Amino acid sequence: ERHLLLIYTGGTLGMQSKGGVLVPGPGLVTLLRTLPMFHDKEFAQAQGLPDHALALPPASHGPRVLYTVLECQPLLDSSDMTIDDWIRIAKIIERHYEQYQGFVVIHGTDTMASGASMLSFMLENLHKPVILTGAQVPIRVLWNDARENLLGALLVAGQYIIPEVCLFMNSQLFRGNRVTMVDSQKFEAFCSPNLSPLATVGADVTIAWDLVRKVKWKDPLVVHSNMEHDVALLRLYPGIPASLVRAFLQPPLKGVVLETFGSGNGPSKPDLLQELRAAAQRGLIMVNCSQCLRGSVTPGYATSLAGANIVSGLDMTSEAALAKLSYVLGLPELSLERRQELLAKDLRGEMTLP
Amino acid sequence: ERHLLLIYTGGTLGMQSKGGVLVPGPGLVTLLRTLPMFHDKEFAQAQGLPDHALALPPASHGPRVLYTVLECQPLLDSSDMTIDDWIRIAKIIERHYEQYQGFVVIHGTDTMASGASMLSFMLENLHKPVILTGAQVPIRVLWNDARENLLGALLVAGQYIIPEVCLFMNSQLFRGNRVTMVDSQKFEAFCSPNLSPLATVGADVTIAWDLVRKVKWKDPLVVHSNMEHDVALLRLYPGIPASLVRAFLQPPLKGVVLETFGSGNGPSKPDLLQELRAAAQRGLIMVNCSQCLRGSVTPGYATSLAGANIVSGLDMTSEAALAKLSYVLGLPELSLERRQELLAKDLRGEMTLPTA
Amino acid sequence: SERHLLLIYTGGTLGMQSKGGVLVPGPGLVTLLRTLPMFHDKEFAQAQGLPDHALALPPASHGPRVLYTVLECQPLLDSSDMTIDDWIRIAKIIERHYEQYQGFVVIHGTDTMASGASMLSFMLENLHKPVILTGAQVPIRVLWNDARENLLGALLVAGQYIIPEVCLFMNSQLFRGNRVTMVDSQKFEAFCSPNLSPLATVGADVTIAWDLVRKVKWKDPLVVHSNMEHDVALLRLYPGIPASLVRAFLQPPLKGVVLETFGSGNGPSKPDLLQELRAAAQRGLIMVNCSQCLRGSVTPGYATSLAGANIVSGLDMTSEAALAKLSYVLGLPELSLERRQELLAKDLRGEMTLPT
Amino acid sequence: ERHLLLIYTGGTLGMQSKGGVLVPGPGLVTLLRTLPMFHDKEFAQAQGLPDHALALPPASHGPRVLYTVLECQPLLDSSDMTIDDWIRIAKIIERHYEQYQGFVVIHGTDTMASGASMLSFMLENLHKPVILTGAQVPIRVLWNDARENLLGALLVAGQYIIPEVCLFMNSQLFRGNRVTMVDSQKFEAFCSPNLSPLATVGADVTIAWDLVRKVKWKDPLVVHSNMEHDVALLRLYPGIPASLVRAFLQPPLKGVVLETFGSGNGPSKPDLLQELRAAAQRGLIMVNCSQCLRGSVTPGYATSLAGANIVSGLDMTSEAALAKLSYVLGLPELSLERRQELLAKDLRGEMTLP
Ligand SMILES: NC(=O)C[C@H](N)C(=O)O
Ligand SMILES: NC(=O)C[C@H](N)C(=O)O
Ligand SMILES: NC(=O)C[C@H](N)C(=O)O
Ligand SMILES: NC(=O)C[C@H](N)C(=O)O
Repeated sequence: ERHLLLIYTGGTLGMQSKGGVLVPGPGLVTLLRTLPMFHDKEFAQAQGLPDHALALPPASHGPRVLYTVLECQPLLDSSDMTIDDWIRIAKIIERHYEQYQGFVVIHGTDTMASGASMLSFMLENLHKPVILTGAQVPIRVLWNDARENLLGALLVAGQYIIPEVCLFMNSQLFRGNRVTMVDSQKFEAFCSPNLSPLATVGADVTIAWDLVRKVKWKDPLVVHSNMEHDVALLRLYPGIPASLVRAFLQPPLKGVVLETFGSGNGPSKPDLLQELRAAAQRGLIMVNCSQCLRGSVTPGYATSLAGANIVSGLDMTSEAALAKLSYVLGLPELSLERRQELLAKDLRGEMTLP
Repeated sequence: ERHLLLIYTGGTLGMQSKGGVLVPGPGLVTLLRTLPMFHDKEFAQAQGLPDHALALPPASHGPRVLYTVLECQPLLDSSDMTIDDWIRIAKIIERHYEQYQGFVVIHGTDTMASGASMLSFMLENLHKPVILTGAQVPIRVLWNDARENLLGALLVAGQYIIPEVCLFMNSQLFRGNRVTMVDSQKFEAFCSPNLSPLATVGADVTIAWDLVRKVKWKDPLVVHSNMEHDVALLRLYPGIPASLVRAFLQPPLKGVVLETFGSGNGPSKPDLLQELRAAAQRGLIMVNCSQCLRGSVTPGYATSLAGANIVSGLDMTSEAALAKLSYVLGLPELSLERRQELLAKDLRGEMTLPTA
Repeated sequence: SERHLLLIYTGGTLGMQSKGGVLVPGPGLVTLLRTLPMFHDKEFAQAQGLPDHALALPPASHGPRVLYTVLECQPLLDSSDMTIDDWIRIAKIIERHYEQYQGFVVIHGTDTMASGASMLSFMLENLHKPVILTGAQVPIRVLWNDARENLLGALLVAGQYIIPEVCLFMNSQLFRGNRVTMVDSQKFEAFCSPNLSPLATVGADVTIAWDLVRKVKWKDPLVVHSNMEHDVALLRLYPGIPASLVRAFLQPPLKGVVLETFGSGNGPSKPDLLQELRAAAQRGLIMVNCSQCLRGSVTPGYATSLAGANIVSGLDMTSEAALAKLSYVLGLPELSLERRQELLAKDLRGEMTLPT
Repeated sequence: ERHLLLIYTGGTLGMQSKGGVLVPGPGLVTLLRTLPMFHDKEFAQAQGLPDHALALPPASHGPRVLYTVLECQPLLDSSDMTIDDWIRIAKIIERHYEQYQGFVVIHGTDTMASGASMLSFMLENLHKPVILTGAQVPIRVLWNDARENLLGALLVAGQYIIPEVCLFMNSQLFRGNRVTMVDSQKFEAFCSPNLSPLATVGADVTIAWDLVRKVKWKDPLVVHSNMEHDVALLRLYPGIPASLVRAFLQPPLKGVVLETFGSGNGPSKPDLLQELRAAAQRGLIMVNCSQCLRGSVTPGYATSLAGANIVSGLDMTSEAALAKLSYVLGLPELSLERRQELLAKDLRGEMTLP
């Protein structure tokens, strides 16, 4: 047997109608009991299992998967989620780390990529799978993507030792800190633009073991609650005025991700550059990410954004750059130089160096 | 014969190295003369053509294509381009509209999509092709995408009557107000996420005539120099504080595109909503666009951003929403309600209205 | 407001079981489906005291309630053992019960699914109701599968929409049956419609391409063609293929052949090979030229293009469709060879796009 | 400096109109001289180079590339090409192997994949790049894919040590024995369904060095002219009769690739199986390949084709299986069992083992 904790945070996967809009819906365990694909009643009574614990039917070979549903309260649309919510989740995983062989987190799609990236950083030396999943259509609606997304997540966590925060949707397993949402209606909602999926499910299950990270058995799990809140994201647009940037970068901001044009460029007008420079003197750290979905930030142009306190984000997603910025700035007693060096390193598989 | 104007604004297609970085490079016409694929010397002398005018070799069928190079000054990296630059370009097209059968604009990739969208709006009732093109690698570098991108743009403008601001790159013609940049290194740099290409070039040329807009022969070209400058784009991120939004939306801002999560949603925390409401009372107009590349903004959630002075952008790119916002706000003597109604309408093929 | 469907279970991996360490066809489908809430609403069934043969889907978002009856063919087959006769039997089942039901779903193996869809497309002349083929890469009895959602989707499409075509539903896509081919032997996205958009897509909502879906011909009755010519074949060219091997392949009693050719529709121009094609034509054989390429059309243009006596271009047809069309046309009674060739060159069921 | 041989065999890249159809067109070197992108006149006179030898302009970094055009005669539409033509090409490469650092072969698209795969096998222990290229539109037609396809091939051969028979088209370098033609009109005409490209050209050049084969500097080049001609390809279709298969497999055929359904299956009707068995007793070797573009042949069904003298082709393209069959059967003095063992091995990067 293998034992999993299913953490239900909210999201469309479990929503219900009310006032003609979808809102978070409680009572997930109650529903799941009634579904044979999610709970084997015969086996449960045959082992007289507890009322909190469900049991997946069997695969021919390999371990039986059991899981316990922890329903957060209140449940949230992922658009209302913040760093504090993700810290709460990490702490749940920390509290119960020893009792369970893996974790599945049901989450809304709207900020799924931010959440996956954040947990990726907070959960240092992670040894077990943490699989985020969600859906475009609620599980209570007959034609949905929820059933197979939830089952796949449970089967991955239950059967494979992939020590990473992942996202499972639409028969693909992605590295969590590598994904971003590309489609607001279709079931293929997420893309991992700069890295293959860690796994694919079809007639058989193909895992890219060459990419999956190695379990560091010696080192214990260190959960970082010390994530810096005063970080932001700022997207450049043509003609963006210096005075607006000045305002954006005022104290108490400590870090910012600048989403720039193309290979990592912005306007070279001096008043703008002066503000970035002024912000650096105040001790602000800036990460340069491209607005483009695919490719890497690279120097080469007179418009390339480089300089004091600007670290290139290379091929990072913006969700990952923001989380990494939150993580690095939250570490105690480091110099600015050191912090910049940590930002330029691949810390959780989120960044490919040249 | 068909006559085109080639407007060279800058961009990597024509850049040179200096101090180990790429910068804008002048002297394009001088280079193009020396390249047989871009200038047929034999034919030029046989017709004793002017020194400013180049001539493509014969294509398979149809008319011979001649073109004139207008090299803007100063040439720009597209990251330094603004509304005023795009207005200058529209005015060049206006000045010479009657002398030429079509236009090609060489432009940097960095803000290409913004430029295409802006010109799309400024050039009301356009009857001729305006094809933007660019490259990831300069034409002076041997291994490049510049040669074939420039040639294709000239051949499309020269041979087909597509009355739209388009982007031609990597054997695809896209509707200008429908594109966005998706790859910062690869030659397939742009995507039209919510509309097929207008055309594809291969062994033969396939055009989607069912999508191409109709020439309005009766109506004259109206160029809009009256584009509102005080518009911005603001991307939401989780936990974005109300105080930062307050600062962003201070006067003199008149319009903003909010890039929101998923199907068009944001945080429902009251202090944030309060600021959007306060901005509306100051008369600000807000367009809701999705951060997602593909799909549409749609209501359905308690977190859907809708309300006073918020217009849904449906499936618009953010580049298009920003340009449309600049256009609509620049029109004289309209009420806020009228302006909102215009934003919710498909004005240049940039927006698809939902089905029933 | 109820709609009634017939679910015809022919075999295929969707319903297979292990035996001797290999998958083989598994009976007892209705017994399984009863126990699954997503496939049978027990509460509603007792509330209407329904028959034991008839299952009932839960309520979908809108529209009619869907009821269906399972007909389990015997013997059940791996689709690799299926032939024209099996597909004729299926067509006849649909004929027998045509009046009692509003639509049809056929569970079928993937191995020859495309051939089966194309064949039924031709046999069912003037079809007025949906016939949706579906299958799976993993059996429904195996926990982690594509079977559950593929079967449900097929039932919901047939049950809710009037698409009068033989279709294939897999992996949230509805394809025109005579337009598909199998591209992936392991992944759930197993089929592609290379030269036509899907007829429909399922997501948060259902998008149908009504401007492609064929029109119901309510005047004309259903005519089922049992008269399908069995002596037809498919022959794939490979470089250096010798004339003597082709001679042997095309011996009587063969009446028709699909030649899968290179590129835009080309083959070796060596005379001994051309002589055999010509000899076959004199014996009265008909030949259809299809490209080995997945995407594109057969077109003339090269000295190696295969054209001539009794060779009809297949344009953009799949080879599964060309073979079925060849079987259909050759089975029609009392037509000249010239007439038969004219019919092959026409789009008879939406399988072929004519040039302009 | 680096020196390349450009072998022009024919194909649309160099065709001309005549009688309203395209046919092979001579005089390539004459055309190339007049194009600055393909020949630097200033530099040539500055080094008073020979009349047979062209010189590319300077690329960004590295060596200057010079090349010599060898125009085969007669030139061919690739639909007329056979094993003998490919042997002639291999022999050209063998004759001049020491004088040149790499090779480019201009070839028609129609049988490009068969040609690439054949040369891949004939050129044992190859140490230098051999890059096939072609086009959908002739180079003499103004709007074409020929110019950039030919240049890219020269630049790859000229600048990188990739010791494989490759195909360069549309800014992608593919392993030759891994490609097949998927589009008869579009410039993206070829696909490598079961293997990433070896390289991609964009703003910079990305090579997948983890996939590129290693130069075997100890071992000399062995060219195999001994390629078995009596091999064929047979595609199954539903209901294919046993009597037609009987006829197909008659002597003197020595080997066949059976293109089967799905994961590698065919009809189980006994009269058909009997003929495969009869062919095996005559000593015929059979390779099972899938008709599907993507995936692998695998057992699992009662309809799986396995047995006496049937070797699984796993994820091989059919072009590659046919060439491998031609190669293995041409080797002198091996037992049937040995031959089968060689077929089941990855000999040139054409097959992925489980
Ligand atoms: N499909 C979803 O989950 C969207 C939802 N608004 C959420 O993120 O909570
Ligand atoms: N590829 C390019 O053109 C990038 C350049 N920085 C520009 O936009 O001008
Ligand atoms: N997945 C499948 O259905 C393949 C099976 N051999 C069949 O065609 O019946
Ligand atoms: N485009 C091409 O090269 C096709 C031509 N028929 C050939 O194979 O020679």
